[PDB]
Amino acid sequence: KNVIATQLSEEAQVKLEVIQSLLEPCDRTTYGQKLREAAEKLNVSLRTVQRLVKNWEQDGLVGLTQTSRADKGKHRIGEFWENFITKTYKEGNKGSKRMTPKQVALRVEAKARELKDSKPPNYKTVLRVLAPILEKQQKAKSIRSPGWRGTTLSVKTREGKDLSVDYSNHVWQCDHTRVDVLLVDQHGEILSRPWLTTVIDTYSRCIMGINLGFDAPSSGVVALALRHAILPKRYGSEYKLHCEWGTYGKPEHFYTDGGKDFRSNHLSQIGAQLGFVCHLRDRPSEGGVVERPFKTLNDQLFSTLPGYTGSNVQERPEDAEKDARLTLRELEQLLVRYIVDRYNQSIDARMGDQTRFERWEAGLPTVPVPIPERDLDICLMKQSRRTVQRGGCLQFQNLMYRGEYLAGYAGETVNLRFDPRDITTILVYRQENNQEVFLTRAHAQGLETEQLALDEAEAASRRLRTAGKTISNQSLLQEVVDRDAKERQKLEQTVLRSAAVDES
Amino acid sequence: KNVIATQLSEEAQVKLEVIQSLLEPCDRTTYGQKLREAAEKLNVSLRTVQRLVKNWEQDGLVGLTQTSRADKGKHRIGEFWENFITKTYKEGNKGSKRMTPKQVALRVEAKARELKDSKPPNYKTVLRVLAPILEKQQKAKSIRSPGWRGTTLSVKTREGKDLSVDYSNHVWQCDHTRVDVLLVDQHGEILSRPWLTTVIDTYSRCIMGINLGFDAPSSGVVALALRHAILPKRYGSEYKLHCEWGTYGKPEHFYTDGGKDFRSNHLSQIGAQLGFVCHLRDRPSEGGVVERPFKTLNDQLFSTLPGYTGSNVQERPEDAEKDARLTLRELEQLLVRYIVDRYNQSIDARMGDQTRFERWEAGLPTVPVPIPERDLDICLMKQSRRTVQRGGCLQFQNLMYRGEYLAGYAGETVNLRFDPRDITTILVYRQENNQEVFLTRAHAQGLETEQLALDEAEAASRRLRTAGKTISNQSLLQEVVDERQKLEQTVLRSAAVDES
Amino acid sequence: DYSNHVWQCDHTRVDVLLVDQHGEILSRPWLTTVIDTYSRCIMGINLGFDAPSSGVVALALRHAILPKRYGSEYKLHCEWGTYGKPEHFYTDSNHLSQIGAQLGFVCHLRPFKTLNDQLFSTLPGYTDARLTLRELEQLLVRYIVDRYNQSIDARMGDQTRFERWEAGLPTVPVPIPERDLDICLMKQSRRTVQRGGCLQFQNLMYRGEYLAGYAGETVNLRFDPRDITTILVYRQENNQEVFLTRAHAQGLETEQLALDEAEAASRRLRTAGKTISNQSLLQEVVDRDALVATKKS
Amino acid sequence: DYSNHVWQCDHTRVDVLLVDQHGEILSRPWLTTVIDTYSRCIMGINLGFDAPSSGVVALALRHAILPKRYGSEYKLHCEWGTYGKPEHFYTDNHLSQIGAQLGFVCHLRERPFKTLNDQLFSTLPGYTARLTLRELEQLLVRYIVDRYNQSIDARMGDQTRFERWEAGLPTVPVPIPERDLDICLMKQSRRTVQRGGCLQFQNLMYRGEYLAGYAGETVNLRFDPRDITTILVYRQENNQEVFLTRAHAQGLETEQLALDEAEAASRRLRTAGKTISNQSLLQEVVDRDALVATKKSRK
DNA sequence: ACATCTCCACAAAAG
DNA sequence: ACGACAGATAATTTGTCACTGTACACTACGCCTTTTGTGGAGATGT
DNA sequence: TGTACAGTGACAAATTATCTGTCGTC
DNA sequence: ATGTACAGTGACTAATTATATGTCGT
DNA sequence: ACAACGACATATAATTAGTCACTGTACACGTAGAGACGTAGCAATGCT
DNA sequence: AGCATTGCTACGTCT
Ligand SMILES: [Mg+2]
Ligand SMILES: [Mg+2]
Repeated sequence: KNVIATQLSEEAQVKLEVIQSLLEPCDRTTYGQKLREAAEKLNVSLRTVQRLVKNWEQDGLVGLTQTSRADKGKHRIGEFWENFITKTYKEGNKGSKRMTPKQVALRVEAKARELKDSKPPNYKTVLRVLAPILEKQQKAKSIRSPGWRGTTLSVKTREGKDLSVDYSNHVWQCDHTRVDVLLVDQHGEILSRPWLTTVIDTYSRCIMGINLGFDAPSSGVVALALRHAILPKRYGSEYKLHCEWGTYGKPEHFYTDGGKDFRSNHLSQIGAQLGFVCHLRDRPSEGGVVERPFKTLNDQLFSTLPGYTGSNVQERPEDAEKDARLTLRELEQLLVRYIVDRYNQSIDARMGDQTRFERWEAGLPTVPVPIPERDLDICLMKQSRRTVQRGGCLQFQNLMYRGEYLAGYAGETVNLRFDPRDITTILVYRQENNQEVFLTRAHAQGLETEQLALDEAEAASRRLRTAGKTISNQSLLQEVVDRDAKERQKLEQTVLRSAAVDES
Repeated sequence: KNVIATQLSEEAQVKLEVIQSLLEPCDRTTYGQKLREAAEKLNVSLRTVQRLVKNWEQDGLVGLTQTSRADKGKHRIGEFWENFITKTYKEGNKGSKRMTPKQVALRVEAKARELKDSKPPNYKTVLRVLAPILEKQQKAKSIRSPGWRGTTLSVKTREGKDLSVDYSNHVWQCDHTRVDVLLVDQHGEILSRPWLTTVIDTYSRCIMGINLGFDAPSSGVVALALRHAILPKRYGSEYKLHCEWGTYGKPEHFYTDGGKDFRSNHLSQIGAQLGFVCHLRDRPSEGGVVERPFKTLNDQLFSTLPGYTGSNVQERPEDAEKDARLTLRELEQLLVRYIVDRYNQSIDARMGDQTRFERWEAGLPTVPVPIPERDLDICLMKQSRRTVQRGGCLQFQNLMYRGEYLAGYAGETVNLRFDPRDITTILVYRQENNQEVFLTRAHAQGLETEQLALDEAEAASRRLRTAGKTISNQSLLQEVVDERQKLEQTVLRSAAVDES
Repeated sequence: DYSNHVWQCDHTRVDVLLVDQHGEILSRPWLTTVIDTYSRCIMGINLGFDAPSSGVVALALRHAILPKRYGSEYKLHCEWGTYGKPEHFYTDSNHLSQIGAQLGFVCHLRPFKTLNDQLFSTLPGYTDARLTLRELEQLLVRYIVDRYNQSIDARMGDQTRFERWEAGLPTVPVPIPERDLDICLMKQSRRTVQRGGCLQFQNLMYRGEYLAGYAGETVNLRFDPRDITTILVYRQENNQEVFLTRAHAQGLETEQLALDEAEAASRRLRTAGKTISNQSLLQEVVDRDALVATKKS
Repeated sequence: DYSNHVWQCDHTRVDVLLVDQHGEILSRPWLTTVIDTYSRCIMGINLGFDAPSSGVVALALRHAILPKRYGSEYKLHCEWGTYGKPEHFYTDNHLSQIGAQLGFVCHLRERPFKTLNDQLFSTLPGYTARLTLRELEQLLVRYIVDRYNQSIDARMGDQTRFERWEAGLPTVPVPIPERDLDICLMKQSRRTVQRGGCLQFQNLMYRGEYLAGYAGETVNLRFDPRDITTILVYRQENNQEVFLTRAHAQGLETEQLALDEAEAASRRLRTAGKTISNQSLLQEVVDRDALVATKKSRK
């Protein structure tokens, strides 16, 4: 096929300058002198101009421009040593072994001596032998991915099913990451970085909701982001918003990684209740729609804040802990200004015309119904199975409970819903006609007065048995009423609770 | 001031060759007539040629070439916006904040909207203005240090005092590095990377000894390195070494990282008992005589071994725990062979004349005395401000003890010395004439059928008391004998005292 | 002496302003044309907003020498059919010389008022601009070929200039292979090959036949400013540029797309983005700093 | 014509074999000089193993133009007073630029050699292995002036060779400062300024008055190979190169080192390091790999 | 005198 | 004419050695979550 | 005056690809 | 056929403006 | 004398400032912290 | 009577 000349050197231009003069139509009675008047400006004998015009016809402008020797890029050490060098480097870089060329050359020295070869290759040759191999091993780091284009989109489930994302809320996507800001207690001492959870519309590419907090990735954290995302948004004048986060409604599907919180029974039961299927990505690359807003946050927000910790151990600022001053309530109040007034108002990078919110508000088949928030909560509550037993008692995590109709159902298993933040008021459900029906609120007897969280109810039960104490409602209460007798997890939870309690 | 012309172009050569063609002297009336050839040659009037002559006769090749313009490197946005940009970027990057030129441009646009500026700097203008700052702070990142040259050297100390290094054993150094090799127990689960602690002779750049083991950086580790460094060497025929690690004898100084074991009491006791002075390192760079051999040894050894772990998390190769395959009884042999048959014979990097080994043997001030092994094993750890009982008996860390000659003394302040790896017996000392003098060797009450270590007896005291057991050496011994560290310690149990 | 000996290349600037697909005012295009000497035949043309540098003439050469394929949208009566390698060429940088050399014809570079006289100079926006550049391409090839070329010549009016040229060819006009005439194309350079052999061009995305072997490499492109729907990709070497494959435009909504249309698509896409108010997105920036200004460790 | 009017360059290849300052054979030098074609006296002169080339010619031209001096070990009874540009320099493109800079005509395309070659060099024990290029300095630069130029030819006015020179001026040259024509010196294209203004060159280290401000930047050197104990540091501009600092070699035993000696000194370090009996040292590498290959994986 | 179900507590993989 | 003999000559790789950029500055297999089959009572029914 | 080894620039030595002669009939 | 998409880049282009030119000048 | 540096007003052109379409590249849980050894809080188990 | 010594627990602080 076509070979095009380019970057002609000036002596090749001189070759062109004669060729463009010989291009005047000529005959033997004219070629000889019109050649010779060129040979004098080539300053070389006629026969070279004959070979020049020969090669010009044979190959064109790339015929008159010289081609590198057949030997270029081919070594003279020969086939044995070319292999042995490359063999030795190749075996030295599989597994975690990282044998560099110098160690290869030191092997080559050993090999020649034991081979009785008196002329081992020099280290410069060995480095030149591997230079193309090293470059091929380098290039693999750079190969770019085209990405999806235009409106049409699908997401690659590990089931192998490409779920089309035909409209807004059709697939929401969720993941967590460690924020790159060291936070502080309100007293100013260092609190280790929070986790951020994001829920994202895959069409529209709005961020739909977040949860920011010190709690590790957990189904209660997932459920907390889901609550914020699904519910309408309201923010007070302490959030100085100019935009408004006008997005709500349920997803039709929910697309995740394989984290144990996402693969939890709790979440799959929320999906069955609210009405979406839970799908897992094959690999993080397929997650890019949600992995990327982190970097747009990392660059445009977290990096510009006091106590940015740097995206890597090789990159943490030399005084991140010295500069650390933002609290969880303060970082959230900024992050919400970023999302409402900025990120969701930016163009969708596939579309250019539409801001991420306008690609939402316009892309809904119908305006979602305003969900009753108690119903959302009730189907966010995790649940367990127990049987009503004698006297209408039922056990759940060492506590005992009863409610206004329980004892009639003694002898069979019931479904009951519990919130780990306050287990003291269980909601219990019968199954009848193979349908779920609510019975009553089962109250923890003697504890129908103030809230008890599940985590201490576990931890107390573990350690209280070292006292040999009987475990009961009153003894776990007696193990709770004096917990005022400070440490990181206390700092985090008290700060983390202290953010949300302004809601009204 | 001398200035030389550079990048002489073709057009400058054209302009130069005509200038040289009129450098040939003649009468001024023909001079002003032969230069007329320049007119069409340059396509410009002779008045420019007169200007060119005025330049060249004034400025040589430098003024014959065209200058850069007066506005080169000057930003037409003016001093307000160029100040504003460099102000905003530098304050935005103070401390841990890391603003970037794109973030600066948003500030510029914001301030312009406040100013009602009709035409604020474009982002690429803002990016251009910062290019000098980024480059100047980049060059400040990578400046080479010359390093010492020749035989003369002195080492800066955290005291501020600078201490010359004059002969071999004048100043030893140590620090610990976490080895980049995952290596495994017998049959072999992954365990974890060990620590390497090395003694380096600052004169010879030689290396007289190492301790390799899973033990954290601790005074027992440093002491066991010096126990290796100071003694004569004998390695078994199972190593099949070609060279003998003939470095022994004692330091006049020990210059070191300021680690808590290097700052320990125990080592200071060794300093008094062996006569070296401990000196602290000012900053890490001053340690380079021992910092760098970790780099050298990582590159030439650990990187070739199966369990290699890379130089950082961000470079950590994922197969390390998939096929870690050495045990420390092999990694010892690899490291010891590398030192004794290669590194000892390697050339000293700034002498060239001789190996690392010969700058030790030829450089020491005189042949040192080879001490008795038992004397360093008398340089044990010691405890003080304790008291002897009014009887033939003693106590230590809730152990209870007997002693042959203690009954001649009433209860009084005593000093005692112990092997942490064989706390079965203690050596007891008295302050006679304000000098330490031996009382006796001593033993735990009735303990002879078995031997005990200090670390396991300390751990036993925790489980002893918390169960409400009656406290005694009898019960404490049971809580010793009734796991990661167990695997690690039972690997370190493999020792040359069973093999030499 | 004979017709088809010396080929003239002429330029003009068309005093008709045009409007873009979305209503933007276009400029006035330059017209470049290749005509015989001894016939008045028209054998090559290019028209556009590119200045009459070496570009528009290098394309107008390519226009003539290849077989004159034509589209139904032109509503042509006549096949133009004027293939043939020239042998002398005459015009008002040096690049024309390299083409002339490589194609083996002497370039010895230094009548449009027929269309000024014709009603061509009275279409809307001549001298409401309700016409566009694709409409000129379709109509002007017709109004030249079917009317200004096929008609009787102004003098020596015994022959139409096409037929005077057609019979006068010293033998028969000989077409030559397409792919050897890539030098006449536009050039774009140092494009980078993405996974699976993919390329971006004019905000569009492209993919090649075997180009996936050179993902992560970099390559050059050549094209016609008349249909970028498939563009030629070549691997760069030290003094050779070797043709590798065609690459096909993907995701476009039409079977054909001129370069001007990719400019217009981008310009509409760009001009939409320019109208979005940053007012919220901007004021939050100073307010974030005014908050952080309260920080002290 | 005049003693500053017309100077002609000449060259010769010496018929003596040299040993370094330790005792190994080097080569037979090249030798080059310029002679005033008016006075016919041997003035600026260069000797060394670098073969005649525009750099060597330009270096000998500096040796003519610059006022001559001798060290305290010579204090010689006879000396050159030669200095200044000629009106024409003869050596019959780089030599055009020096002439265009200094303003003298450059021409390029009776000689004295036998007065040294046959009369002296053939008499030395090392004539064409036991004298050194430090010694072959005075064994020329003395005799060339203390005998040859001090000789008289009645062919040219019956005066000593240099008396015709210093008599024969239409206007007596002024001396030129050393700083005015570094263009004759050697060149180093890139050097990196190390911390504290230190710079490595010829395996030595250099420091100078203002060079530390350029630490982490790149500078150019120019130097005189007859003694590298000073080097000149230059900073390149857009299209100019400005004299930055002088610099001085740290840690020398004697403040006279020539480029030839620094090479031969560094060749001691190279030969010493290369003397290692490394073949017994290779056993580590092959047996380390054999051990690791003896460890098969657990699964 | 026996059998039964139920509630609560511990080792392996993924982010 | 072209191309065809033996030998020139511009590459091409092999090998030296002064120079410098960089890591050594100890600092990942560890924190945290979820499921889950095995196991110990201990009220209750048979 | 941190340390100092693996990688790299500029060059010489060696190899050897191929291109330039004087030539012979075409 | 299609991970994501923002910050930094390159390759020009419109506007600025530093200063080279050609003629007269003394 | 007239070939030397001014006095222009006007080009000439090389600077900066701005527009765009490309593309590399990190987003993928991860260092705050393990693990030594004080100075200083403590209890206790002795005893005179 | 008196303390007096002995064996833990921070709270750093450093590598
Ligand atoms: Mg995730
Ligand atoms: Mg250390």
